[PDB]
Amino acid sequence: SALGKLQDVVNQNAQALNTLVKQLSSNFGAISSVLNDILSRLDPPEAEVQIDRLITGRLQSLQTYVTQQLIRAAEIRASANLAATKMSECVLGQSKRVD
Amino acid sequence: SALGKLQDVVNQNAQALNTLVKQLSSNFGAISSVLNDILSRLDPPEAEVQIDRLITGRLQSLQTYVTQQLIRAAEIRASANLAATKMSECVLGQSKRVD
Amino acid sequence: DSTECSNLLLQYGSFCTQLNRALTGIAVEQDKNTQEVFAQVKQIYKTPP
Amino acid sequence: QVKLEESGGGSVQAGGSLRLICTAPGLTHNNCGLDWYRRAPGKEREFVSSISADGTTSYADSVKGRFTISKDKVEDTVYLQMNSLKPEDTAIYSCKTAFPYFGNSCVLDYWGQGTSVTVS
Amino acid sequence: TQDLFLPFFSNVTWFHPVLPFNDGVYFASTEKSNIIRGWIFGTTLSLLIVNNATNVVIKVCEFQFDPFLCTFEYVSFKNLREFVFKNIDGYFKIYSKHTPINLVRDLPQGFSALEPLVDLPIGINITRFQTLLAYYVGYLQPRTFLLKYNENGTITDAVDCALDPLSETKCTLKSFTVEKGIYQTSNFRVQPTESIVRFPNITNLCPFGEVFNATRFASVYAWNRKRISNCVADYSVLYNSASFSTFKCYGVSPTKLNDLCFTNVYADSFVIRGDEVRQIAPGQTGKIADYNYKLPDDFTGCVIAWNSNNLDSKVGGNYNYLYRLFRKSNLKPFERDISTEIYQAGSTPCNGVEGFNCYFPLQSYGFQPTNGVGYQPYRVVVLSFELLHAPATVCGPKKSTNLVKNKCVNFNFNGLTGTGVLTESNKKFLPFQQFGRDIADTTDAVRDPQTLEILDITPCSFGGVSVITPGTNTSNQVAVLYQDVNCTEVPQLTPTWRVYSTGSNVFQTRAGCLIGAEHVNNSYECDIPIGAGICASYQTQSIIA
Amino acid sequence: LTGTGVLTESNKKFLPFQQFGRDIADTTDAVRDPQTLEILDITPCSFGGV
Amino acid sequence: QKFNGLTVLPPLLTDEMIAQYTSALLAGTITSGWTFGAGP
Ligand SMILES: *[C@@H]1O[C@H](CO)[C@@H](O[C@@H]2O[C@H](CO)[C@@H](O[C@@H]3O[C@H](CO)[C@@H](O)[C@H](O)[C@@H]3O)[C@H](O)[C@H]2NC(C)=O)[C@H](O)[C@H]1NC(C)=O
Ligand SMILES: *[C@@H]1O[C@H](CO)[C@@H](O[C@@H]2O[C@H](CO)[C@@H](O)[C@H](O)[C@H]2NC(C)=O)[C@H](O)[C@H]1NC(C)=O
Ligand SMILES: *[C@@H]1O[C@H](CO)[C@@H](O)[C@H](O)[C@H]1NC(C)=O
Ligand SMILES: *[C@@H]1O[C@H](CO)[C@@H](O)[C@H](O)[C@H]1NC(C)=O
Ligand SMILES: *[C@@H]1O[C@H](CO)[C@@H](O)[C@H](O)[C@H]1NC(C)=O
Ligand SMILES: *[C@@H]1O[C@H](CO)[C@@H](O)[C@H](O)[C@H]1NC(C)=O
Ligand SMILES: *[C@@H]1O[C@H](CO)[C@@H](O)[C@H](O)[C@H]1NC(C)=O
Ligand SMILES: *[C@@H]1O[C@H](CO)[C@@H](O)[C@H](O)[C@H]1NC(C)=O
Ligand SMILES: *[C@@H]1O[C@H](CO)[C@@H](O)[C@H](O)[C@H]1NC(C)=O
Repeated sequence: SALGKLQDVVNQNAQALNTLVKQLSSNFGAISSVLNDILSRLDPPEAEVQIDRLITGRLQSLQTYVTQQLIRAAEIRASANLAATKMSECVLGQSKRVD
Repeated sequence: SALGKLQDVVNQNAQALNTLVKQLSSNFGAISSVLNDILSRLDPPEAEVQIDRLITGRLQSLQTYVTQQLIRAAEIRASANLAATKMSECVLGQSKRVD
Repeated sequence: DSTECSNLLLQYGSFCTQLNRALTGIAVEQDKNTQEVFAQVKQIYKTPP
Repeated sequence: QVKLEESGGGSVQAGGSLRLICTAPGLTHNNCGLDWYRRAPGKEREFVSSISADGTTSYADSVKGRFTISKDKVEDTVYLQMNSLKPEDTAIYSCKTAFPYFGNSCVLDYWGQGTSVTVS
Repeated sequence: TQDLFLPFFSNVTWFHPVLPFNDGVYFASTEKSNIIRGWIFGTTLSLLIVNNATNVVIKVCEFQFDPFLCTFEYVSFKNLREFVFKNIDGYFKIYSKHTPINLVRDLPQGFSALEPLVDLPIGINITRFQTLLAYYVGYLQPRTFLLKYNENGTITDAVDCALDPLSETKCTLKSFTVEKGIYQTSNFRVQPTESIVRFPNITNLCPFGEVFNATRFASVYAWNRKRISNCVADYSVLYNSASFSTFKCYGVSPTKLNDLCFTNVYADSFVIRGDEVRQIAPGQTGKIADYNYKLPDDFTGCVIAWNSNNLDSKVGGNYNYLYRLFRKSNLKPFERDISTEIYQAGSTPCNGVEGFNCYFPLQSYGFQPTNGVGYQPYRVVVLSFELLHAPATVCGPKKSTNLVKNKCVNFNFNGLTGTGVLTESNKKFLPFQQFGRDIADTTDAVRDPQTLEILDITPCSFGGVSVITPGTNTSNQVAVLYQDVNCTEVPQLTPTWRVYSTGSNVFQTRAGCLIGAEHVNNSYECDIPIGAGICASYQTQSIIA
Repeated sequence: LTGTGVLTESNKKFLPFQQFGRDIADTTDAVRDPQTLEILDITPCSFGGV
Repeated sequence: QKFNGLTVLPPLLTDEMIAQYTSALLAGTITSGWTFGAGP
């Protein structure tokens, strides 16, 4: 468990991707979760509403994923800045700041 | 007005939770804002329609609340890292950094 | 506490799990914050009488 | 105490045309289906035509092509256009409709009187 | 997966006899001399499966049956045979497996999956069966399982997902091993025990007979409206009668009217031509809809209309009934107007002179008793009522019950449906106030309709459940934490879960009720964080907090 | 079972009663031909950015 | 303190524990300068 910090990032990203993919298999309150079935077993004027429900659900799930990623990138950037500072001040010099 | 910052944190958390609770009494276009009445006033095929409107509305609010909290936590974490640094360098040592 | 509502909710996939996980992560971070700020000392010192 | 009627019959020559109007007043609220049946002398009644609330029309084998069943948007009035008539069309037609009892509004089935369609 | 399985560690009946077929069957049998033959399934004992010398005959017919030894005929200790039979959606499915054993008088402990063997598309209801010839019988229930597929696609292991806390933990973490820590698996809610209904003890029925079985209905331009209040409103009378031409309710289900409770109830009566009956509906247009009686677009009530040919016609046609037909403006909903001013058509004021450019704003009916039904008189009644959550003075037929305190129950005070725990109040209602309310606009106190006392309402207890475990690498023992409940209220496979419901190891912390851990007086470094300054660990072996 | 993609030959070995494979994300990736009784892999049709 | 699915978990370290940590840091600073942050 020495390198838990470097593995948490990998695990979180993989889990988010898996959830995003699985959300493709939910009908969001429509006839079915496969566009082909709605296309076949219905005529356009009524199939349009069923399609619209799926569009709304999928769009919302995508937006949630993107917002999560935007928030995570910020703390990764904070860690990167801290690492750059430690490189400048601990490696290329001798430091007086405690701990 | 001395302990302003702590008080503002407390206030911002108590609010935006009062708002979440108060959001629970809106119609979002249904005929009522109580589940036990839509069930006790209609046959299932249309009680479903009304209940679905309520579900969409209520599920919308929870995501907004979660996103707000998720953003505030980052601010608090930045402040806590600053506090830890000040504890290490001002208390357990003597500092040369101005101000 | 309805059950028709719950069955209707099941058709939205895994939103509730995501929300619970997010809130739990936030909650657990707040103990690490205090741990880092205050628990900086190995032992417990005492002033003389 | 009669909730239905049949009207629009008459006497027209072979190949002629006529218009039928079965008029019930509360059909819009009930949203039940409608059936036309016919009785010609020397036999028993047979199905003529049917219309559902969504307009899926069904016709008898003999009358299809010129007998068209239709429903007006308002006033709860239906039509059965007849053309291309033949002398054997002389018969007594009748309606059938459903009415409310204990809530739901299609339980009670009801045949009207009927009207004479006399083609020569 | 989530499907019908045989729950782990359960009684199988042990025959060594007609039996039921609830939802599925796990049949097993060990033998050496093939003393067992086959099966007979059906309802009134129907299909048959037998295996004489070599060939196996599977036939469905109707037969004659103490057995011993046509829509389809698919004709064609050392040993243990296992079979699973189930009947889904018109198909009958059979799974099976064979294995060699050397053991007596008992089932071996082992794991082995059951490949499918056949599907037969019969489509017959089955509720009973019987064997033909040591054999074991179980039953299948809906469960959730976690199955493990190896490299070659063979199921080698499984976890029952509701046996005990540890199994639930392994389910939430889709894994077969668990690291030391604390995991949050499920929620826990107390459940209502009874039901309570409290209505006032009035008995006078509402006067529907007067309104419906009336004498002389008013004309449409002046429609009589009667308020109804302070009476039991039984609708069975309107239900039984079958002489109605239209019975339609807009904001409510017409077959539930006996259960509700209404605040304000109005009954409107009049008589119309049949042809204009369609005009009684929200959003419609016409002379009736615009000049005589307008219904709002958010109407909430019922419309009941029927035919009155044999009561409202003169010999030459009754002429009493009248209606407005010339008005300078449309009618806003529920607006009456009975003015008698000649309608001006031209650009010269009438000054009370009818004739040129002047018409009387009214016109009468002729109800000839031999007209078409499109013209015969129709009697129409409109019930309109407001349906808030409120004292609800008008309530349907229902039987009151007693009062129960200090128990999570399911109450209904004059339509204030809800669930919770009722206690006695120290509040001071005022003689006009009917119930209380909190900051968040939540009902939290009521007044008894039949004794006029004040009851507080609190919600039934609930919380989360967490599982304390040292890693499965170390042990198979766990503890459970019920968050923010009182240890009294904690009450499930009895050999597994019920152990974590009682015992001498119940501890009450500031974070909840902790079950399965022993509370020492020492103090160590924190190992697993419970909360509020309490930690837990695994030492000498058991679990300490 | 309908889809689009590229069908190739494989070396996965089903069990004598199984019809198609699936992936950790529960998406189809292999199939057994009804007649020749072979195992085919399904790969998605190439796509990308420019 | 009324609920619809809302819970408030208690923090891991009570207030007395925080006060003990603070008094430890303060006593160390008073009696031994900056040395206790870098060794014995
Ligand atoms: C308006 O008045 C008529 C009067 O005929 C009411 O209809 C009749 O009401 C009586 C009273 O209950 C019914 O009698 C019952 O008949 C059933 C069999 O159907 C029997 O089992 C009961 O024991 C009882 O004798 C009667 O059936 C019913 N119908 C007829 C055609 O007479 C009508 O209910 C009144 N409307 C209102 C709104 O009060
Ligand atoms: C399906 O039918 C085809 C057509 O015969 C079978 O293909 C032949 O099978 C024989 C079996 O001995 C081989 O010798 C041939 O080489 C096959 N190919 C031909 C004739 O082109 C196939 O085996 C059948 N499969 C099933 C599952 O019934
Ligand atoms: C089966 O039930 C009997 C009581 O009829 C008893 O032995 C026990 O409850 C069960 N046996 C088990 C669980 O092994
Ligand atoms: C094969 O099935 C027939 C059908 O009843 C039966 O009479 C016969 O005994 C069977 N053959 C053997 C060898 O069991
Ligand atoms: C089977 O049961 C269903 C309902 O339980 C019933 O509708 C059906 O008629 C039954 N069929 C037979 C063959 O028993
Ligand atoms: C799968 O089958 C092959 C036989 O070709 C065998 O060598 C291998 O061990 C099997 N896989 C496992 C996990 O046993
Ligand atoms: C009927 O209700 C009234 C309402 O106050 C109540 O006073 C009375 O006791 C009730 N009747 C009986 C028999 O309790
Ligand atoms: C638990 O219940 C008992 C008895 O009702 C009571 O004495 C005790 O104070 C309760 N504990 C809490 C934390 O409410
Ligand atoms: C812990 O110490 C207290 C006070 O001495 C005592 O009341 C309690 O019984 C002790 N607990 C155990 C398990 O010995």
